Amino acid sequence: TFEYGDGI
Amino acid sequence: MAIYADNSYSIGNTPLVRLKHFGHNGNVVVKIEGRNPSYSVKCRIGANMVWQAEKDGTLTKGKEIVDATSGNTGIALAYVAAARGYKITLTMPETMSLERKRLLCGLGVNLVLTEGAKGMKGAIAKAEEIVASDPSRYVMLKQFENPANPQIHRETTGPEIWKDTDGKVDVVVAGVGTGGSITGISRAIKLDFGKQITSVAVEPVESPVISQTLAGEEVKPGPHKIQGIGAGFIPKNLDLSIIDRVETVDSDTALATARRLMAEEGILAGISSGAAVAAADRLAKLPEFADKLIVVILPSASERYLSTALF
Repeated sequence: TFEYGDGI
Repeated sequence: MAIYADNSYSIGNTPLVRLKHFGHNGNVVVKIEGRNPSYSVKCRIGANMVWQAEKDGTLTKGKEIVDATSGNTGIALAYVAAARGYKITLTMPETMSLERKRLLCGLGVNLVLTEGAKGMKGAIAKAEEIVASDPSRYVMLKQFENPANPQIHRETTGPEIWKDTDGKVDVVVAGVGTGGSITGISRAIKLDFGKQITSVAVEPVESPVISQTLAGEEVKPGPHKIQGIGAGFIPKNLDLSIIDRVETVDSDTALATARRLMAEEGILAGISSGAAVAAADRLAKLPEFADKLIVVILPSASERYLSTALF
């Protein structure tokens, strides 16, 4: 459920 | 000879393997960035962002690395910090897989877990607090905006693709996280080698902010399972000017493609590797790309996704 920035 | 002074210098020179159950008549060729010092594409930028910081005095002996990341960038900076003798602190939410947490603890990085509900914003917050308490001692590399990120891909990853294909590559397909890969490769091939290839950015259909931006539509990011891409925004290190095309892939299909890579191709690829292949496969079966040699970037390796839906 990777979102604003992660990851990376 | 051929002996690297430390592990950071051994980056790159990743191989090209031709797919047999994808594309048309072997027009899809993958680049295995899993064959790297810490088993990911990020090893190239973990090295160069550090090398550059030294070259311009922002990173010196005694200085300490502090940054926020919950992916392969942390593992990349970790091994370089160890290999080159820097103390390093990495911040990320306490939501991280224990597998990666122990891996980082094995690499000697100071782990700072921020609140889960905070997510990455809370991680970047804490990391920026730490730096603020001693701006003379701490240095933040900032993967999304550091020019050292796509530069190393222009000096290594790109030329590697050009040399290995003898300049016969017509298309490059790559997922976008920091955007450094596609930027550096495209800049390399289009400007330094002068060939007008088709650069294809891959992003989740769940969080298609690049497709939405280019079309002037309302930007609306969202959650997805394709680890490594889909930042939810346009990174500064994503050069839109060299982007010819934007393909979107869903998480479920991206997962399936990654499983297919293992069981059919014998390639231990990561989740985002499946997304990149699934997108290239689509293009490859267009009569307009039948003549075109399509090079796909496989960012990481399977065993990093052991505790995920990949298995």
